[PDB]
Amino acid sequence: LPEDPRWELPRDRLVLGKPLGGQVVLAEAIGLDKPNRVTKVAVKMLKSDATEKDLSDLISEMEMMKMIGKHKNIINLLGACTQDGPLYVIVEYASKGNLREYLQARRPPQLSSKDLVSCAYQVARGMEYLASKKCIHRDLAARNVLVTEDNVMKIADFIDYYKKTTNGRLPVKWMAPEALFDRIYTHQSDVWSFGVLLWEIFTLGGSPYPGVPVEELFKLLKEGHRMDKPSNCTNELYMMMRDCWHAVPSQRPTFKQLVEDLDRIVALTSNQE
Ligand SMILES: Cc1ccc(C(=O)Nc2ccc(CN3CCN(C)CC3)c(C(F)(F)F)c2)cc1C#Cc1cnc2cccnn12
Repeated sequence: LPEDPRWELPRDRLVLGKPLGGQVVLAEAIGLDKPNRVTKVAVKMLKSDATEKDLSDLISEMEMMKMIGKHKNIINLLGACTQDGPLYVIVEYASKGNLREYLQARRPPQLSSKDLVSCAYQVARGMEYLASKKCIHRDLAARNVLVTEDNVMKIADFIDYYKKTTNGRLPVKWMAPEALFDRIYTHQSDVWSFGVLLWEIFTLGGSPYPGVPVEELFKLLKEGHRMDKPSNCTNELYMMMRDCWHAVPSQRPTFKQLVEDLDRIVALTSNQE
């Protein structure tokens, strides 16, 4: 592994902490920039039984993050430890966890309608930036959105159709029909995923199609079935979800259009309830 001086951080500057979920740990970086300050960071490293391909996957992930560049609404690369020891990929720390967890914790036994629209605007803004960088996410969902201490949404990324997430959810439930059935991945298939993410925001971390297995989901998709309008969701925001879920990919709005519409909606959405 060659030392990249734009990103390299000496090992003696990284104080490894508690695991966050290869494997991700919380850590403290001494002098990432003054040199006398600690910055809380998240570090990705390989698990004890990692393969040669697991290592090559972490390298390529790091190399891609280097090319994407900085944005307020994406989890940004901060550094790396590549010399004389295991590969550490260092990113910004998001203290309020993933957006699914963030939302569920703030359900009534708090977030206004304007905060929820702002959440959707921020994710759309991060997606617009990734698209401008010629990137396709493939796994956009609230679990892949991180929330910082200051409530900033940051897009992140942590195949068998039957494999479930830790929470017991099926990732096929976020996939556009053409991505699922024809293996065609585009910004248009990501916009379909963003529609499922809007539904997740407005149900405050609700699970899409609960109890629906893969074979039954395929049937719902073939029939042109669409998820119901969440409670406390405007007609305009439900039409946005439905447009994101257009059967014809060219007819779906783009992230650029979604940012413009969400920007306008945020400004007209009240923070009084
Ligand atoms: C350590 C770490 C390493 C890497 C990444 C990461 O997100 N990598 C990433 C890889 C690829 C892509 C884009 N591609 C998608 C695939 N696609 C096919 C090509 C384009 C992106 C993206 F943001 F751009 F989307 C990100 C996140 C973390 C974290 C963390 C962290 C911070 N706070 C907390 C709090 C709790 C838990 N974790 N945590």
